[PDB]
Order: sequence, then structure tokens, then C-alpha cells
Amino acid sequence: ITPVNIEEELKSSYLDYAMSVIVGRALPDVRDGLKPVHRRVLYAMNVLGNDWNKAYKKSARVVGDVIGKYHPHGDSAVYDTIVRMAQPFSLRYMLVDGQGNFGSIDGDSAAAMRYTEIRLAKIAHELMADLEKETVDFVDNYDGTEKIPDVMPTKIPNLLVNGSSGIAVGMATNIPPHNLTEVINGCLAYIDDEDISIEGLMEHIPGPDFPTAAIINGRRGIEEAYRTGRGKVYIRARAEVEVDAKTGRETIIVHEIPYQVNKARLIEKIAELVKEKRVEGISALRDESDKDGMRIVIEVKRDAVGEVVLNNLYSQTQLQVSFGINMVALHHGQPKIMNLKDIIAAFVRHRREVVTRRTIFELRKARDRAHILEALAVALANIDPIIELIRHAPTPAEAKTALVANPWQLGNVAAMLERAGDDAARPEWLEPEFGVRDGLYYLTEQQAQAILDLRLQKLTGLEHEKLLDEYKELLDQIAELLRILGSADRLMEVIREELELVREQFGDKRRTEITAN
Amino acid sequence: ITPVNIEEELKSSYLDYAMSVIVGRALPDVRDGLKPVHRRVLYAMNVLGNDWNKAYKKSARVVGDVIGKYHPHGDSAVYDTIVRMAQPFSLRYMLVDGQGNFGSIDGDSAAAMRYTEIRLAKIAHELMADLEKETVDFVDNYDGTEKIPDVMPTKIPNLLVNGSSGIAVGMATNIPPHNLTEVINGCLAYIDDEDISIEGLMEHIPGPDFPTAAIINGRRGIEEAYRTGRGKVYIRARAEVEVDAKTGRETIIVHEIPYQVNKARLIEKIAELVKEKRVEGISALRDESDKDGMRIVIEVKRDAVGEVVLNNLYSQTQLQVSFGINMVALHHGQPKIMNLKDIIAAFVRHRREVVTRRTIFELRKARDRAHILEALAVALANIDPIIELIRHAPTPAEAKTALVANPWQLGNVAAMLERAGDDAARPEWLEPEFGVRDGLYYLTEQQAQAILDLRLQKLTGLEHEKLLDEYKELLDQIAELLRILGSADRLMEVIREELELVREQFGDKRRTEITAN
Amino acid sequence: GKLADCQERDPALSELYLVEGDSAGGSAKQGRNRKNQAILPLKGKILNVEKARFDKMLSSQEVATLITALGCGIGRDEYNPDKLRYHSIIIMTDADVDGSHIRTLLLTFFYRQMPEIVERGHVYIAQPPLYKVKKGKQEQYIKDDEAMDQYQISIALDGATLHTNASAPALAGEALEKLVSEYNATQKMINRMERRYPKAMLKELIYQPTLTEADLSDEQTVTRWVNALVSELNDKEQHGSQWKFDVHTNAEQNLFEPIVRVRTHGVDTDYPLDHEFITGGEYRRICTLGEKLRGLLEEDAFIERGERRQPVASFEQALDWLVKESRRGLSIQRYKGLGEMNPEQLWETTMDPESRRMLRVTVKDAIAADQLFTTLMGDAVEPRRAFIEENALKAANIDIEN
Amino acid sequence: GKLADCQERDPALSELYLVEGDSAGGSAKQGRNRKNQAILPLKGKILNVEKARFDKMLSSQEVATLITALGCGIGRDEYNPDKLRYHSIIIMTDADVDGSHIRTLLLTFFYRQMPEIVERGHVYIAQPPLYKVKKGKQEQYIKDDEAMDQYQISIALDGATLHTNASAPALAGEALEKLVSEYNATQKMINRMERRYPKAMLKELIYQPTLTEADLSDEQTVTRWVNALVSELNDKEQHGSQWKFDVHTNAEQNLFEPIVRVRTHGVDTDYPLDHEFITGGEYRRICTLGEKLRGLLEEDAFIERGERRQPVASFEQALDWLVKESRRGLSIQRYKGLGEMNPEQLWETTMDPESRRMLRVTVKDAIAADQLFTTLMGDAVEPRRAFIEENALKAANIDIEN
DNA sequence: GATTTTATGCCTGATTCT
DNA sequence: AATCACCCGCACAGATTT
DNA sequence: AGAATCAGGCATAA
DNA sequence: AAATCTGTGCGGGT
Ligand SMILES: COc1c(NC(=O)c2ccc(NC(=O)c3ccc(NC(=O)[C@H](CC#N)NC(=O)c4ccc(NC(=O)/C(C)=C/c5ccc(O)cc5)cc4)cc3)c(OC)c2O)ccc(C(=O)O)c1O
Ligand SMILES: [Mg+2]
Ligand SMILES: [Mg+2]
Repeated sequence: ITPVNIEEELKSSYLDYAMSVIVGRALPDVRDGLKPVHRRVLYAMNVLGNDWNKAYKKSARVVGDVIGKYHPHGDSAVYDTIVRMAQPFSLRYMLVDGQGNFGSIDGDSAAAMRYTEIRLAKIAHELMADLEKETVDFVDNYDGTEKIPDVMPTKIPNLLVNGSSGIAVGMATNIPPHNLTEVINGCLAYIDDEDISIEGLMEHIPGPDFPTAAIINGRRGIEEAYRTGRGKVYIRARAEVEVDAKTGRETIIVHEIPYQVNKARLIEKIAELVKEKRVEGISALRDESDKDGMRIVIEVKRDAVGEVVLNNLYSQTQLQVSFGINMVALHHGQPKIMNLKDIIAAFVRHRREVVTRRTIFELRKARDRAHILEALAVALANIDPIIELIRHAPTPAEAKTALVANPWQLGNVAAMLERAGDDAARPEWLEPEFGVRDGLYYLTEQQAQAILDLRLQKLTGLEHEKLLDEYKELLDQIAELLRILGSADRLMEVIREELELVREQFGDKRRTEITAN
Repeated sequence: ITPVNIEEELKSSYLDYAMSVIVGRALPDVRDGLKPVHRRVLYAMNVLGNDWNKAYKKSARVVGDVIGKYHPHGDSAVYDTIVRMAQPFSLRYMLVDGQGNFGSIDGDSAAAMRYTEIRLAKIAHELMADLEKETVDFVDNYDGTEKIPDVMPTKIPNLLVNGSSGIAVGMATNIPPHNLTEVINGCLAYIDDEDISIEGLMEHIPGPDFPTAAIINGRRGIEEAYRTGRGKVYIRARAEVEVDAKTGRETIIVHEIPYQVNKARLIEKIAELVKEKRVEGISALRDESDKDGMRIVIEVKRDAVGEVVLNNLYSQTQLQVSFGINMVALHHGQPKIMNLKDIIAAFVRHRREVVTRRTIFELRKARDRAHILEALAVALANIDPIIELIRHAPTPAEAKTALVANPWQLGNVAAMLERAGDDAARPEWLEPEFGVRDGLYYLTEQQAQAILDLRLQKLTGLEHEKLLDEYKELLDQIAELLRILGSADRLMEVIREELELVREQFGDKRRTEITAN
Repeated sequence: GKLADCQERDPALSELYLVEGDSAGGSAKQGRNRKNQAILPLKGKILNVEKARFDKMLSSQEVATLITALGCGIGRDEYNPDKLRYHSIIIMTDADVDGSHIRTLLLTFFYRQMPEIVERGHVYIAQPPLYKVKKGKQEQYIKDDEAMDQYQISIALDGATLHTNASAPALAGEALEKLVSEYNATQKMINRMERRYPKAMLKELIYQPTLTEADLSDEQTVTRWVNALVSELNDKEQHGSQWKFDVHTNAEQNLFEPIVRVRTHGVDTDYPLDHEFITGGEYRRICTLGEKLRGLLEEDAFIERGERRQPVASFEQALDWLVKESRRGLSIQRYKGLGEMNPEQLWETTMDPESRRMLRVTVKDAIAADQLFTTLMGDAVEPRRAFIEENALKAANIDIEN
Repeated sequence: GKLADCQERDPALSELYLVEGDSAGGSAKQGRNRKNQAILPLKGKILNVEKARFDKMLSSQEVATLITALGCGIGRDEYNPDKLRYHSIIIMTDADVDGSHIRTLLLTFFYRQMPEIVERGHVYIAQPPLYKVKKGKQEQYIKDDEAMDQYQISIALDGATLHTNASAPALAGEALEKLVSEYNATQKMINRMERRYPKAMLKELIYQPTLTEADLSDEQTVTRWVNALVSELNDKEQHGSQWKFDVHTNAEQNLFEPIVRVRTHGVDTDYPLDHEFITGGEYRRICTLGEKLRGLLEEDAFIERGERRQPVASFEQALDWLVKESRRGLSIQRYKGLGEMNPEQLWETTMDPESRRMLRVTVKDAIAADQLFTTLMGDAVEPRRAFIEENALKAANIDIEN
């Protein structure tokens, strides 16, 4: 029965829990704006082949796969996380396409896992683009049996576009959504000039853009938040006073409401307030919201004045709310407070790194293929001696040794190699001993094996010409890849082309209106 | 609105329900002794590749797969069915290997789906042997999207060894377990002589053999049950009395209890009986079973005799139980009462049918492969004209037509091609237009394609000889399969060898003892 | 008590539903007309009042809630059918065997405990659909399997389908459709009696001519027919079967005993044929159909299908191909239970006052109904077992042959 | 409810367990000595009494049940530790971060509301295992991950493994064990400095000869040294990065540094092997291992695993082959929670008096403990944030690394 | 097929003390 | 995360009525 | 009159 | 003081 001091136990336990929650649960990553649960869910859905143009799958299957393979936690948390990503009134750009009952703006709740189905959204394929070309790192899972990406090779500015909200130990974070076209314009402006100020960026990014399309009141808070990182803004509902003359009695019509507000609780709160003689000049209340849109009708008394009663509702009811902007995110595995320019710069650096690694991988593949193609062409140039040599082979190994241990004549193909010289296509690992030396090709072991694995069907003319065509195009591909790797301007041109294509494909219009006090 | 008499509605509905339950839920199939739910669960586990020497899988995976694919009913029933097959104190030979909390002999409980794991057992692979060789018939599922086997191609006498119990409308069934080696000996004795009598069979099969190893008190009901299909037997616990001398103390030790009895209920019932003064002479009661054996300790007063109190316990409490043997099963989709000889005969007939169908499938496969090998061997002996023809042609299709157009002389391989037994190794669907004609070989389209798929590596001597060795082996195999199909006496030899191998692999010793009154 | 009461207080225009399950109850509450409709979900199977004592009936929660909902009393000196509520009562159970069992239990309760309600005719039974068919624009619901089969056959011959045999015949509707319907009826007749004979023999007897009992003789005539049938059967096989035959005489007629064997070392040893089989009407209708169904197809044959033409023999494959063409762009769904259907579907399929379909329950005879209820729902096993055995598949083997 | 009590009545031989989760509690109830042991499952997380009010403490249900079960009073002028049931108290939470959070909450409750109980020594902590390993016959439980590494290493060198250098020497265990332990320690040291230098450089420096700074001075051999190192790095490069070198003579002893351009398109300005790096003890022990790990393997060499053989030419290859061969007939189970264990395992690992293992909680100083509890569990965010930042990764850079 | 109340940080309005 | 109150046939104590 | 105190709502976890 | 009557549990389904 070994003893232990209480202070050491308390310190170690609480520090371990706090650090794990800080860097594993609550804060997002600045480079792609995803928490670990989101990344694991998307990766698991990608591996199963649950694409956007295929049949749906049950939620229980995907939840069980995520729990078993990557995420060692309960079912309710994972299912609620999946549910929140499929609601049009929560995320500006949905990442999951669901079929079933995923709640409603009125205040309902989703069904069980056994009664719904899901698949990936079209935009979600852009976050996981070029994942197989070794563009990012991989890390072990909890039991050291699988591999999970460290960060996605994202192509959308997810953090600014979708926002975030989380509560950690000792700190928290809250970031609102934005519009995609404005953010892309800001990124292009930053690429053009790297010393742009905050005023220069705000020409293209006026402010937030919520999905529910309310009104934003005031402008100082947005500037303060973008300049320092902490600020406060006011969100107001859209309502009007209407009258058709005749009896001269007006009514208040409400079309829209602020962000993250329940309609039913608002209605019952207004009913409770008007019950106790706290709001004057209200006769009747009704909800006509169905299918076509949202409409809440308030019928005022005969002697009432619309503006007088209306101005009190903003002060009293929940038709106006306050949103506190506070930006915190992980930079190099530690929390930090950001501003707009830092986020844009981080995204641009991530894109540069991804493109460079992809280019290196493609160049390696092209050289590796051309190496085998040259050997196949040379082998086809001298088919009769090759088959005569092979026929006298006691075993394949002796045939391979006979093929390797002698030079071979180039024949009528050598002229083509005049274009392929200058060491443009030789693999890096290859030694100077092999390859074309003095007009006599020297073969390696793998080339001999590839020759031995040749089918008779490739002795026809068409199959002979296709190899030459493939070689000719591979040389141009290698040249273009080397040119991209050779300078810095071409990299930025490629990045600009990709960003413009994304803007063209996934752009849309603005919803929220910003007004002065 | 259309009228309907009550009598017709009642009759139709009740007859529909009863006839569906009789042949849909409760009674087992005589050939393999499985209800539909067991068959569907085992088939679903087989399709997933959940073998006996691989990692475990969660119970929820299997339950969800079964409910979604094959069995449209509640999940509690499916999970209880899965749990019952993994308990050592319910089945004589368990069909599932479980990990977690699956309950104890005290009838405590089993954990939920999310806290347990399962996989297949080694013996369960004997039931589904040779399932891929077209040995049984498949039927549609509940909506015509999947296929389910009609009956498993079992290799073990499952119905006798594992037993059964079921309730239906108008009838029921109850069959006890048995020992595997004794049943295999009985089957062999039946095969050696079809006119064997019940008295002859009972030399090899004395009686049941329960998992819990109680004592059977009587021998007259077993004969009636095996001779008519209905009987009654008594199961008695194992207990004794020991005396430590000194003060003349007496104590009663209970080791083994009857079948389908809870220990906790027995202990509390004994406590209640002694508390109510309905049993006299008992001092104290204790349980001391821990990980090695079962022990229940009872202390008797110094003014009483152990034998009288023990007999009173046997007469009053549940230390002795009755078992009513009643054998009912489905023969051809119809309920029927059976005895031992009928079950043995049905098993033998099932084995005969399965072996015949397997032999036909294997013969077809061997003939097709020999047909391909003939074309390859003939093609390898005319290399020079073949390569000339292929080189001159510009397209593979033209080369294929040129190959098929003209006949090819056999050459030096004429010794073995004509050595076959005329048409022994010839496919049944091949027309007389093709094949080995008068000194020339005629190639079909698929043989031409197979020739065009040949590699250069086969031109070596060793690869050349391996094909001829394979062809000779295939001829021998075809001869053996034809001989098996020919006579009716080889089939019984094959069945005997299979039964002997099963006995050698899965045999074990007897547990329950049989005694007179 | 899970009761969603209605608004109309008059006890002559209200309705009550006894929905099976919880999801179906919630959907019915969602999709109902709240003015004059009520809901009462049932969680599981209910007590059998035929077997239970009167004391235990009052303890049970389900029957107690039902009695409270109805409003009438229970037992002698307390029952009062005059003080009744919900003059319409609807069952609306699922479309499977468990639903029918629950329906029988409810009918037993209503008949035994409240005879006057059933006598006066206040009990109804609903009828939800099973299949849903969609073709882009034309979609509908189909009840039962027979209606689905009829719809499939009608869609198979929904215009076009001009069978050109040799040069230019034109059945043009009635002939082709009537022939197909009669063929389907004969196929059903074959299938109901499929147990006692093989499918190949029956399917080949239609192509064979009549027996011609007039010219039958012990020698030179009995062998020819059976040998022709066996030769026609042998050369159409894919499972390694074999057909052989033998014949005999008993001083009255020359009888046949054909034999077949497949995937077994056993042998049936007899498929006897004598005057009894030829005298049966099944063989008569088979020959009548086979007179029309002969090798009418010449060297050239086809069907003038919509922008299609498939000239081949073996018209069964042509029928399958036509069915595939009909099913080329067709969508079919098979409902599993009331839970799957959404509230709109439930409202528009069963609860709509002006498009729904129901059945009214009436009592014809009293003593017969009492005997049947006592036999089926009583606590004596032997009469029930005997009744089930009498009306088993043996009673379904009706030899009317028509 | 939710309390399985014992049969013992004397409050000096009883025990109480506070299990996490319902399934774990259900399993623990079955497998326990029912005479003198009790259970009390906890469904989830509990209240923080430091931040809460007395009224809400008395309103909650979990803490109320715990207070009732313990048997003492609550608050001042009612609390009386003499009337204590269950003189032994054990926690037995799970082995993840949430388990430690629950443990901290329980300790906070006990220390804040019952100081005498903690000071007298009536609180214990249980330590269940994590892994289970079986090898056909041998079976055992393993705690945490370090013991798993020790067990794996011991099994790898279990018999045979007679390393042959040239023809047939025999290291034979203990010397090889010392070499393996030294290699593992050096690798563990190397892994914790990837931030400051590349891994490839540190791995490569062990095989090259010692710099010998004492005799280096300004011989201009440093240029050849760095050229050799850069050529070796560029030899087996397989990710497209490139390396270069630079030197200068700012002082009497010349200085040099490499430059690397890496996959990310960025170039790190230098990684200078300056006075601090060369004089440090880390490089000294790296060279110490390197001296015994020079080219000991000759042209012909092999690793002699039991009844097996394989020629190799490196130490890492031999170690990897040994590890992969040692895991042939081994089976492992990992417990994701307390609910994965059947009752017998729980009994023999946590509840058996003669084979369990526990820790006793005691207090060293009072004022320090009170200050720490107030700082961590109080309702002032900024001191807690500052405390977490102090012991964050900034203070994790321990220069000892030993 | 449906089944509780807690930890964690920043902000609002409503209610209670001096 | 194990639990709710019934349906179906057979055998058997313990308890009321003849 | 104006500070100080007390509840409830938002997203991932037992 | 012999004869009915009332409960309990086994294994797949709402
Ligand atoms: C996350 O889980 C996992 C998984 N999991 C999965 O892959 C998984 C996949 C699929 C599923 N499910 C399904 O597909 C599924 C599930 C259910 C359904 N059913 C239905 O639609 C229909 C309804 C319709 N129409 N139902 C019924 O007919 C039905 C029948 C009977 C009842 N019963 C009554 O009413 C009762 C008892 C009353 C009563 C009365 C009275 C009374 O006092 C008491 C009671 C109720 C309903 C259909 C599909 C799933 O669920 C099992 C999974 O888990 C995998 C891996 C891991 C891992 O870790 O590796 C893991 O964790
Ligand atoms: Mg159903
Ligand atoms: Mg945990």
C-alpha cells in the first residue's frame, strides 16, 4: 500500500486533463479550421467511398465505423456532430447531405440513428483534394494500428467561411461566418500586394454574412474586431408596419430573426410579456410561417402607434441580440489570438507548401514510368534475337542474367532518344553505369523482368505506336513540371488559377445587410 | 364500405398466423436442426468473413447487418439468440466464441450490445462446408433483393447433439442433447446395415448427455422415447454426506445440479423452506464456489440423520426435476413425430445428395481447365508461324481471325492429346466442329484469346514442362471423379471416411451418468 | 393515457383509431384531422379475455384504458350501450401476420364483452396499401400481390405488342391479352398442384398432343407416346437428369409408369399414368391450351416492339424480355409497416374521408360464431389442433382442376 | 436505490467502491465478496462543490445519496466523523482523461467537506490494468505502455538470439541486452529534440567519427568533415530536399553550419554545430554509443534467432527482424473501459484482498494544499490560466534529458 | 422503441443588498 | 443500458372446494 | 440610487 | 379425501 501526496495527484491529473482538452477537443486549426472530430468523420466517410453521386448510407454504419477505427468516444457526441453539419440554418455551406429528419428552424430535434441516412456534400470533396499524392503528414491512432492525416490539404478558406465556437479550459473561441466570393477577392488582393493594410482588406470584406439573413446594426465593432481580435456587434431582425387604409389599423409583420434564436421560445416569451401588461398596444399574435416563408403577425390596438410599440420590442424581446467576436486558434500546436491578415497569410503559405509537394511527387512518377518505357521500346526493336535467346533458357533467372550481362544495339529508335537526352528524364537514383553510354543500351534487373513480363499481344503495330506516343507526351509533362519547380512566379500563377476556378464554381450572393446606427 | 362476416375474417386471419408460425418461427428442420433465425445469423457472419482465427467484431455490427439484410424483426430477439449460442451451460457444442460478459450459471445477466464482442467457432465451419460449390438451393429474401440458403450443407449431426426446444400453435417440441462420438458410431452402424433394430442402435447410444453432468435416475423412459418419440425421465443432482468424526458432525455437499436450473433461486428457496419450518434438521447454508468447482454446504443438527433430510430435499426442492421428451420436426415442410432411426436415415440421405452435387461441380471445373490447357500446349509447339502471323497483322482482332481461320497440325504433342479416353476430358457444350479432328487441331475464339494473352516467360523449359504435368494430373482427377459418379459403393466409402475424420477431430468424453432407480 | 381527444362533443360524428405501435401513432397524430378524429396507440399484444378470469381483466392497464376511452360500463348491471361515444371505431393494424393476430384479439374482446356494439354495426376495419409504383409522372399505390400482378401484366401489354408470326399477322390487343391472361391462369393452376408432379413433365405435356386413347393398344402403340415424351424431355436438360419409362397392362387399359432421376442414387420407381389422369379435367384444359400453343413461329418471327425488335424462338424468353422492357424505367417500393409511411401518405391513403377504403363488420349467425370463437380462442388444445389439421394444405389440394 | 449493501455490520471490516458507469457497476456487483463489500455506481460527471452553493449541494441527487450512504453528518455543528460506516473507501475510475477529471472532483469533495476522513487515512485509489497478453500457455495483465515495451523487449530476447559477428562468436544475452538498452535510451533522447535539429542529421552523426574538438583548432579538416556529412545526407535522400554547407573563421576555432532546402519550399537559415552543441554532453554520449556502434558487422554476418537464421548488415534490421519474429503466436487484448471486463477479471485484478494493488492518500502540508485547491478549483479564470501557462510547453523544455 | 444532470468560459437580463 | 406486459403448449407443486 | 449577486443559453464530453 | 382449480418457467415475437 504505497502512499501518495494529494497535491501531486491533483496537479498531475488536472494538468493532463486541461492540456488534452485544450489541444484535442475545443480549439480549431488555423490552416483548415476543423476540430479533430470533424477531420476524423470526413476521413472515415472518404475511405468508405461514400461520395456525393452514389446511394445514401445509414448513420449508424458511419458512426460505428468512426467509433471503432479513429475516435474512442461515445455515440451521442459523434451523431450530434454529424447532425449539426447537415442543417442549412447552422452552417453557411453545408458539408454533409442528409435524408430523413434533421430538425427545423422552429425548434424541433432530429430523429434517431436508425431512421436517417447521409452522404458527403459536393463542396466537401474540395477539402480532401489531392490527398493521395503525399501532400500532408500522417499520425497514429489511439491504439497504434491505423493512420490519420495531420491536416487536410484544404482548398477552401473554411475557418473564415464557416466560423467556429468552442469552450476550452481557461479560454474559449467564437468566430462568425463570412461570404466566399469576398474572401477569395481578399486573398487575391493579398497575393497581389503583401504589405496591404487592414483598410485595404476591408474594401473587399465589409463584414460577416450569416445564413439567416438578419440586419447588422453599427460598424465600429467590425473594425475593432478585425484590427485587434475582440469586438462586439448587434444583430437586429427584419420587420415592418403595414396598413391597407380602410379602417386605418396597422399590423407588424416579421420576416426574419437573428442568428441562433428559437422561434417557439420567442413566441411564448412575447405571449408571457403581453399577458402581464408589460407591453402596451398589442391586441393579437399569430404565426403564419409555413412552406413559403416566415411570417409573424402582430395586430396592434385601434389607438396604438406602430413605431412606438415597435421600438420597445427590440429593447425588451429577443428580436435584437449581441454577438461577441473573439478569435482564438492553434498556430503551431499552441493557442493564439489572430487577426484577418494572419489568417490569410497562413492560408497562402499552406497552399504553397501543398503545391510544391504535389509537383515533386508527380515528377518522380513521370520519370519512373519513362525509365521502363525506354527499355520496352529497345526490347521491341530486337525481338528476334531476344526470343532466340529466351528459348535456350533452362530457367527464367538464367534468361534474365543473359539479358542483363551484355550491351544491346539501339537500332532505328536511337533518333528518338536524341530528343530524350540532356539528362531530363533519367531517374535520380539511377547510376551513370546503366542507360545509354556509347550507342549501346545497358539493361538493369527490373528492366529485364519487365521485358520477360511482355505479352505477345503487344507485337502488333498499334500497341507498338502507343508506347512512342506515351513517351513523347511524358517528356513534355516532365518539362512543364521542372519549369514549375524552377521559379516562384509560376507557383503563384498556378495558385491564382486554382482560386479563380473555385470562385467561379462555388460563388454565391450576399444575404445579410449592414447599416449604420 | 363493403360488408364482411365476422366468422370468415376470424378464420382467415387466425389460420394465416398459425400456419406462418408453425413453419416460420418455432419448429426446426430435421436435416440440420436449425431454425430460420439461427441459419440467417450464421450465414450473415460467414459472409462478413468473421472467421475463427481473426480479430473479433462488435455485436452491434452483426445485429445491424442481419436486421438490415435478412431478418425484418426486432433486435432484442436477435441479440438474445446470439447470446444463447455462446454460453457453455446452454449448448453442448457452442457455435459462437464470445468475449465480454455473457452471464453465468446463476442466471445473472448479459451486457448490452455495445459492451461485447463475438466471432465464429471452429466447429461452426463444419456446418457450412462446401457452400460455394452449388450443393444447396437459394431462395429470395423478404423483398427480392438478396439470396439466402434453403438449408446448410451440414457435416455434423446437429439436431441430436445440440437438441432443441420450441413452442408453436397447436404443438411443441423438446429434444435433449447427446454425445458426438456415440452418435457417429450409431451412424456408421446404420450405414453398415440398414435393417438394424432399435435395440441394436441402443448399444451405441445409451442415452442423453447434458452439459451440466447430473445423474439420470431411471432407464425405462429412454426406451419408450426412442421407440415412439415420447417419454419421460428424471434428472437428479450429485450430493453426498461426509462425517469428520470428533463430535459426530454431519454435513451435506452439493457438487452438480440438474439441467436448466438457477443456483441462486435454489439457495433462496431452501432458505425460505427452512425459515417456514417445512424442513427440519438444517442448521446453516453456505456457497463456496470459486473458479475451480461448485460447492454448496449444508449443516445438519446433532439430533438428526442426513439421509432423511436429503431425501426430503429431493422430494420437495428442485434438486430433482422431470424432463418430458417429445420429438417433433419438419420433414418436407410439414410437422411430424420421429424416432432415432428416421433422424439417422435423413442425415445419411442429406450427405449422399451433397456429395453427388459437389462431385458434378468439380468435374465440370476440371474439364474446362483441361480444355484451356490443350490449346495452350498445342500453341506452344508452333512458335515461328504464330509470331509471324501476329507480327504481320496490324490489329489484335485481325490476328485473332487469322489464328482461328486455318487449322494447326498437332506436331510432337500428338502422343498425349490422343491418349485420353476418347471424349473423357471433353466439355459437354463443345460442338463436334472443333476439337482434335483427323490429325489437325481447330481453335475456338476463347482459345485464340488465351494464346494472345501468353507471356514470353513461358518459353523456358521448366514452365513448358509444368503445363504438361498439370494436364496429366487433370486427366487422373477426371478419371477419379467419373469413377465416383459411376458406382453406388464408392460413395459410401467416401462418406465413411468423412465421418471417421470428424470423429477423430471433434470427439470427447462422456459427462452424465445413467443408473437404475 | 396516450389519448388525443377530438374537438366535436357530439357522440354521433366522432371517430376513434386503435393504431399499432408508437411511430405509427405519432404519425397518425401528426396527419389527422384534429376536428373529429381521435388516436389511441397500442404498445404491444393485449390480454386474451377468452382465457383470463374476470378479476384479472380489470387489473390490466390496456383494457382499462380502452374501457375508459369508450365510456360505456363493463359487466352485468353496469354495461349501458346507450351512453356510447365514438360511433365509428377503426382498427387499422399492420399488413403482416402479427397484425392479423392483434386484429383477432381485438375482435374477440369486442364480441365477447360488448355484443350490442358489433350487432348495431359501429366497428370498421381499415385497409392500408402495400406496394407503391412510380414512373416519373404516373405514380400510385397497389394493395395485395394479385393486384400488383394484374398491373404488371396490363403494363406489359399497354399498347404496341403486335406479334408478327410468319408474314404479317396482327393480334392487335384482345387476342394477345386474352391469350396471356389464360396462360397466366393455367400457370397458376399448374403451380398450385406443383407438389405432386415435376415441373418438366407438366410443362412438356402441353406441347405434346392429346393422349389419343382410341388407338391405344398393348403393342406398337403404347410405347410410341411414352418414348416420344421421354425423348423430348431428355434432350432439354441442364442438371444431369435422366428420363426412362416402362409400360404394363391389366386387362382394361395399357398404363404407363415413367421414371426420372436427378442428383440422387435413389429412384421414385413410378409416376403412374392410367385412365384416371386422362379423364381428369386438368389434362383436358392443358390439351386445349396446347392446341393454340404450338410451334407457330416460322423461320422468321419477331414482335413489333416500340423501337425494338428481337427475332428469336422460345417465346418464354421473349416474354421475359418484354417484362424487362416494361421494368426498364419503372420504380417499385414495398412498404414494411405503418411506421415507414409519412404523415401525408397516411392522411391521403386511409384517413381521407373522401378517398379511403374500409370494411364494415356484421354478424350473420350467432351459434356458429359462438362455436368458432370457443374452438379457436378457448383453452383446449385438441379441438384447435384438429381444426388446423383439417384445413391444412390437404384441404387446399382441391382437385376441381378448374 | 442504486446501492448494493453488504451483510457485515461492524464498521471496521467493511469496504465501499465508487465505480464509474452503470455496466461496470453491474459487472462489479456479480463478482464481489458479498459478505463485506458494497458498490455505488456513478452515472457520469458530478458537481463541483468549490464553485457551487450549499443549497445546490443539498439539492443534487448523487451527492445526497453519497452523504446518506457514508452515514456521517453534513456541515458544521452536525458533522461527526465518529459515526462512520465503511472505514475503507476506494475510487476505481477508468484509465483515461475523463477518469482523472472525475477523480479530481471526488478528491475535492472529500477534502473540502470531510478533512478528518482524509487526514485519518480512509481513502484509497485503485489501479486496474490496461492490456492482457496470452501466448498459448502464459497469460498476464500489463499496466500502461512502458511495461508493454519492457515485456516486448524481454520476449524478443527470450532464448537464442546469439548474435554472430564474423564466423561464430556469441554475445549471448547480457552484453546484447546492455547494447539494446543503451540504443533505446539514446533513441528516446534523440526523439525529444526534433524541434531544434532535423532527425536525419542526428541519426547520421552517430556513424561518423568523433569530431575531437581538442585537436581541431584550425586544421581546415572541418571543411572535409562537413563535405562528407553533406554527401552522406544527399546519398540516400528520398524526399527531394537538398543540402549545402558553409564555413567561416570568426575566432581561433573555425565554425561551420549546414543549410537545407526542404519539401515545404522554405529554407532554414542554418543548423550550426557551434560551441554549445559540440561541448554538450548529449553529443558526448552520442559519440559514446557510436564508438561501440561503428562498423562492427563484417562482410558476412547474421542474426541467430531460435531455430532460424537470416543474414543482415545493420543493427536496426536485426532488431526489427527479432521483434517481428517474436510476435508470431501472441494474442493481445486492450480494455477501452471498465465495462469491457467480465466479473472474474475484475475480482482477481481489483477486488481480491490477496492479489489487488492500491494507493493510500495522505496530506503533507495544509496551507499549500489549500492554496492549490483554491487556485485550481476556484471560480477565478485568470489565476488558473496563468498556472496552466506556467507549466505549459514553455517549461517542458527540460535541459536534463536523463 | 424511448430512457438524466453535470464540467467548461463569456455574455445577457433580472433581482437583491447597501 | 438492460428493462418494460402480454401470446403460444406442457408438466408440476401447493391450495381450495365436493 | 446604484452596485453586487443570481439564473440561463451556446458546442463536445461522461 | 378425492377432485378441480390456480401460479410458475422454458425460447422467439410485438
Ligand atoms: C454504432 O454501433 C456500431 C455499429 N452499428 C452498426 O453498424 C449498425 C447498423 C445498422 C443498425 N440498425 C439498422 O439498420 C436498423 C435498426 C432497426 C430497424 N427497424 C425498423 O425499421 C423497424 C420499424 C419499421 N419500419 N423495426 C421493427 O420492425 C420493430 C420490431 C419490433 C419492435 N419491438 C417493440 O416495439 C417492442 C419490443 C415493444 C414492447 C411492448 C411492450 C413492452 O412492455 C415492451 C416493449 C420494434 C420495432 C431497421 C434497421 C444498427 O442498429 C443495431 C447498428 O448499430 C457497427 C460497429 C460499431 C463498432 O464500434 O465497431 C458500433 O459501435
Ligand atoms: Mg411487422
Ligand atoms: Mg472513457
